[PDB]
Amino acid sequence: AHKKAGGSTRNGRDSEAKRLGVKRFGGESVLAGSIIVRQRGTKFHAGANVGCGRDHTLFAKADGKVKFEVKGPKNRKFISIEAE
Amino acid sequence: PLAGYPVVDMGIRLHFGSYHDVDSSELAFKLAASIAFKEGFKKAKPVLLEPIMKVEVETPEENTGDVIGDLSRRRGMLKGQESEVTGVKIHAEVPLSEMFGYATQLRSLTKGRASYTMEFLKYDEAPSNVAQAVIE
Amino acid sequence: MLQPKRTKFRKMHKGRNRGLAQGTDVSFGSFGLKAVGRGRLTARQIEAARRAMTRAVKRQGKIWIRVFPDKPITEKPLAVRMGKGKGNVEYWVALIQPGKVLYEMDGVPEELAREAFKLAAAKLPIKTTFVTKTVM
Amino acid sequence: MKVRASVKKLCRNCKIVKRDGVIRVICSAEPKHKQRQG
Amino acid sequence: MFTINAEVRKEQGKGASRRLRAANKFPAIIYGGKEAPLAIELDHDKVMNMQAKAEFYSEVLTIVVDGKEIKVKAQDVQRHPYKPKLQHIDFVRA
RNA sequence: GCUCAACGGAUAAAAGGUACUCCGGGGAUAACAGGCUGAUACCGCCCAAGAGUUCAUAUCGACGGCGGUGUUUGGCACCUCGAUGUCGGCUCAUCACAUCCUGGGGCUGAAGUAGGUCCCAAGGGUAUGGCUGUUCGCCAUUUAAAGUGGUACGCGAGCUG
RNA sequence: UCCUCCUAAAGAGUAACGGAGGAGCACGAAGGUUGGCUAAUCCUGGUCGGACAUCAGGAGGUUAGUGCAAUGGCAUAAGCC
RNA sequence: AGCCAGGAUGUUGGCUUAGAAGCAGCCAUCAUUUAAAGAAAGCGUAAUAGCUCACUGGUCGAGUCGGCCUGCGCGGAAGA
RNA sequence: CCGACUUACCAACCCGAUGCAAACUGCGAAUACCGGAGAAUGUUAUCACGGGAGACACACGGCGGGUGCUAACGUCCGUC
Ligand SMILES: [Mg+2]
Ligand SMILES: [Mg+2]
Ligand SMILES: [Mg+2]
Ligand SMILES: [Mg+2]
Ligand SMILES: [Mg+2]
Ligand SMILES: [Mg+2]
Ligand SMILES: [Mg+2]
Ligand SMILES: [Mg+2]
Ligand SMILES: [Mg+2]
Ligand SMILES: [Mg+2]
Ligand SMILES: [Mg+2]
Ligand SMILES: [Mg+2]
Ligand SMILES: [Mg+2]
Ligand SMILES: [Mg+2]
Ligand SMILES: [Mg+2]
Ligand SMILES: [Mg+2]
Ligand SMILES: [Mg+2]
Ligand SMILES: [Mg+2]
Ligand SMILES: [Mg+2]
Ligand SMILES: [Mg+2]
Ligand SMILES: [Mg+2]
Ligand SMILES: [Mg+2]
Ligand SMILES: [Mg+2]
Ligand SMILES: [Mg+2]
Ligand SMILES: [Mg+2]
Ligand SMILES: [Mg+2]
Ligand SMILES: [Mg+2]
Ligand SMILES: [Mg+2]
Ligand SMILES: [Zn+2]
Repeated sequence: AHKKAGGSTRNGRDSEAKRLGVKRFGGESVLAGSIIVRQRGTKFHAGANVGCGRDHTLFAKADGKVKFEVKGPKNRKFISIEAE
Repeated sequence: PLAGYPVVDMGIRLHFGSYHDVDSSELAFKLAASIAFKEGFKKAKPVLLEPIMKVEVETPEENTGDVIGDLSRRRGMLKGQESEVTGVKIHAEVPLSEMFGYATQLRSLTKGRASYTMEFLKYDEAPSNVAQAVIE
Repeated sequence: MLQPKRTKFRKMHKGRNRGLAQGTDVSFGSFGLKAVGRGRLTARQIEAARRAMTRAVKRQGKIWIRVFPDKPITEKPLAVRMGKGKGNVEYWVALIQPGKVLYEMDGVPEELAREAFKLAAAKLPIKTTFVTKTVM
Repeated sequence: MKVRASVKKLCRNCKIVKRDGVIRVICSAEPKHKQRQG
Repeated sequence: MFTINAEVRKEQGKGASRRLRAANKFPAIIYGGKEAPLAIELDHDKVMNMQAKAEFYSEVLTIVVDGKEIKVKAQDVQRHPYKPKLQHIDFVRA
């Protein structure tokens, strides 16, 4: 014909971005309950004064200053808080 | 079967056969023999044979090269050279199919001072190109 | 026709051909063909060069292909408009950076290897040069 | 004369000579080696 | 047996090394033993003809810096990817 | 209690034709032409396995590579939808040269006749009909030859339809 | 409409009729807690029995497993009883 | 460079081939007199023959040859 | 009754040497971003609330890419 009709793709789908990542970095002063990192799995583990939610959201269990550190035999990344 | 030609140099010997007590008939076996020929011939992938014939050409000494070239050009493999006093005598099995009009061509290369005597030699396998041409 | 036997995915982004090469030394044979320019070598290009290069040395020595076509290239058919998904994979290519050794050769004299690589480089779109093995 | 872009010696009797700004291959032996760049 | 006249580098880095190679010298280092490593620059072409020998990479070389002798070995060589040039040379003392 | 899945869900409840058409708009958006591009196409060149009795390069030329032109099929949607009339024919042309004839030349597997293939050359010249709306094409018979392409696939305020 | 990866240029987000896959559930245990336990694969030997069933030892160390895609995570197991 | 002269004896090396006589193609590529000479680089022959080259002695009497890198040029390069 | 060898065959795993990757990572920048402190500069350049809008057709160029032919004054994003 004058023009050749094309096909169709089968890859159009994608899901919404979940806004994961670190919310407060090292040195941030946070209130109790502040979300530090939103995660899939425990890439960062909960240290002192830090709690882990059902979806592994790390949140502050006290007022203070955020600190990242590496601890344990496995060199895992822990998030703790110095109470200030 | 391949191209409607009289098959030659074929050797067949009958060893096994079956017949029906009341239906045994000479015509049946005759037709059955033809059937057997068909399958056997196909699997043997036959090759057409051309009438390769020996050719003897006499020519002046100075034109020996011209003669050799033409003989070779016509897919003919030479088998002998005779250094006769009055010119050289050459021999070759030029394919008959290829050799047509050779007399006229030969004269120009030998200043019209040569001649040839033809005698059929043997039917040989045709080259792929030539064989296919005849098949089609 | 060099081509991966299977691939994790059948199509790949266009990408960019930046940087210098890895594998700039004659590591296997004694002589080598080294790419001076950058570009794409199709499997047909690599294989055509290999035929000339292996045939040049009269099937002597040993021949090493140092490059592999692992990048699939898609082409939209003639007279189709833009969009309607990505095109179909037509051929494979290897990306070539300046300095990469494409072919290696051993077991043959240097003057013959030089001539063989000349015929082989006549088939390649990218500028080449002749290199030999060195002790580091 | 063969006019091509890649002129070169096809035997030892071939000579490369530049005449009037064009490269030429002239052979004293046989004239099928006569070439002109162009 | 090879005598290499080399002068210690005044400045180092990517810009300095590229400037040096444009001026037809190339950087090299001498490390080993207990003395601190010494960064030298030296003429490209002289060493390029010298290293065309196969015995250059095995036998003991001589490097002259500030009129003082250092006995070294050609530990490694970094060559240009396609041009016949030397980017850098690693030398080991003794 | 909703494949209200057209998933921020028009109504509880709804498919088509229009060449008989009509209005408001858009070159925001297609068909012709121009434009950009040049995959494809055409032309040229690079390397030579081989064909050419022998002999790669007289003549061709595999597997591959690099360009040119704008010239086919395309890609895009930049211009025109308060209109740029769209094929073929007729009349009248004009340019480019990648030359069909005539002119000059090199090589030839150029004995002569007659060719083949490149290089130079655009001064002039370069069919009539049968059949189809045809351009083409096939065919008949000529000719030294019945060139290729651009000019809005030249030319409808010049004709035809 | 929703989920996972890439495009996405090391915070978030980021388009195309871009490249690939899934969901419209399941489970009163497959949830809570306490206690306990640790794979894939291969080698050697061993009734049917063999490449490959159950058994013993060894190597190996998560190359397994996760009710279902993909990514991240998981031994203090989030895996098994 | 050029010019003069030689470029010779096993030998037509063997195999193959209608022929393969240095020179279609295969293996070998050795000996000899040498100042030198190849079981031959090329032209030629149907095979020979023949013609050069490598190499050598003389003549001349001062520089010459071939690659590598690199600057700027040259051809490839035809439109209304 | 369980055996012991062997050859120019195929040969997995493993070792050594080589490359390739948007949907590979035992490594890993420059930048960008978040926060704390300090000076200088800046007509508050910042935030909040309220009155009024317009606008939601973008274009090219640089840089990082997808798509296309690393074709297009093509198309789709990021950033200036
Ligand atoms: Mg898919
Ligand atoms: Mg810099
Ligand atoms: Mg809707
Ligand atoms: Mg909606
Ligand atoms: Mg209207
Ligand atoms: Mg209107
Ligand atoms: Mg428009
Ligand atoms: Mg148009
Ligand atoms: Mg647009
Ligand atoms: Mg217009
Ligand atoms: Mg309009
Ligand atoms: Mg108007
Ligand atoms: Mg012309
Ligand atoms: Mg005149
Ligand atoms: Mg008429
Ligand atoms: Mg015209
Ligand atoms: Mg028109
Ligand atoms: Mg008009
Ligand atoms: Mg009118
Ligand atoms: Mg009128
Ligand atoms: Mg991001
Ligand atoms: Mg970023
Ligand atoms: Mg001969
Ligand atoms: Mg040029
Ligand atoms: Mg809008
Ligand atoms: Mg918009
Ligand atoms: Mg935009
Ligand atoms: Mg645009
Ligand atoms: Zn010549």
